[PDB]
Amino acid sequence: TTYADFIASGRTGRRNAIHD
Amino acid sequence: EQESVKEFLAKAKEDFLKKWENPAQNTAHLDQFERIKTIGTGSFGRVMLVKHMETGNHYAMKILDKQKVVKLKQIEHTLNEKRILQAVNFPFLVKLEFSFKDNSNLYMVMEYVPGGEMFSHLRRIGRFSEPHARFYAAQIVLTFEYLHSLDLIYRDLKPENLLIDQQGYIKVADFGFAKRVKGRTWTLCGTPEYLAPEIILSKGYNKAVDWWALGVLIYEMAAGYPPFFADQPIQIYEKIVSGKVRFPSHFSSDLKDLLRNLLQVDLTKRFGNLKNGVNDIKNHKWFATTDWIAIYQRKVEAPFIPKFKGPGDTSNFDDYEEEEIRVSINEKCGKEFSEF
Ligand SMILES: Cc1cncc2cccc(S(=O)(=O)N3CCCNC[C@@H]3C)c12
Repeated sequence: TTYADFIASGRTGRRNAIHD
Repeated sequence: EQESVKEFLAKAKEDFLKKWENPAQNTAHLDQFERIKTIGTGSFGRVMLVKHMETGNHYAMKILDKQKVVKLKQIEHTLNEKRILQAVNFPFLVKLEFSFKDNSNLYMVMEYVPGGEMFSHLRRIGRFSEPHARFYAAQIVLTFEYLHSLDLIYRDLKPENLLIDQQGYIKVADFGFAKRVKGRTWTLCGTPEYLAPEIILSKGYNKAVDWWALGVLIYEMAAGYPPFFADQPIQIYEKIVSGKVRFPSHFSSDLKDLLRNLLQVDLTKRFGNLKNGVNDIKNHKWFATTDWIAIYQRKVEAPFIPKFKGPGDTSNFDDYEEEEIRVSINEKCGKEFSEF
């Protein structure tokens, strides 16, 4: 399911902003 | 109704401008606060719970290493952060109480908001019901109306940046990429899952990217996961620019219709960016039950009230590895952060 893919992904914790 | 809005905001602009052109500056010092517990971390330094001793009030103080800001080329961004924040005033904007600097650090003592981060509640529970997310969405609709009207772009809306207070209401913390601009801006910034397509395609953009970021928030709140996700950023940007969004099955037809109009790639057909303005969102069928004046007034019953075992309680926040605040005997970066 789409949920299972998400909780098993590497972007489930706090997400950093980008800099450039 | 929409002339109360016109009038409310006009008065708010008189107010915000006085403070914009003459910012509050050096209204405290470090050794007036007891440092209790790191309650969160960002790229610039830590955020701590502190008690003001003369008064006994608790605040959250955000420390930023001046040298780390420079290296990160976030100097103009961090002057934006403070100047903007000291100058605004709205129920759903975390309050900047005091601000000051020393040889080593920038400090931003703000409203301590004890309920936790929308984020960690969203990840714990999984996902919010539509009524629940609507409550929050409404608070972000009214805040952006307030911000945009003062020429501000927020530019980093996410659950991580929304803090729930005692009454279950919201506080937009972190103003690190907010920016006062009339017309277009180009800095590549925000958080990847929330970037507008025009930001990715280096096109030059406006307040409408906050509106698209509203869509991602709502989707993420109601689905439990974001509309475009992957393990690496570059694969997220593929999925964003591609202009397709699958909705969960349990999503109501009205909610899917708001999101299709929010996460619209084409800027000329995206809600918030059209000639009716913010009202193509306020008068939308999904917010039909929503009483915007009662939301503003704090009169509605939040669907969730955070746990609160007393003043100075940090249980709705993680624990973090403690570290000394060190103040060099020499001044660093004084020319650059002069106006702070
Ligand atoms: C806990 C907290 C508690 N009270 C006020 C706050 C004001 C700003 C930031 C935080 S904070 O969460 O530590 N914080 C910054 C760290 C990175 N995460 C974003 C979030 C807004 C506060």
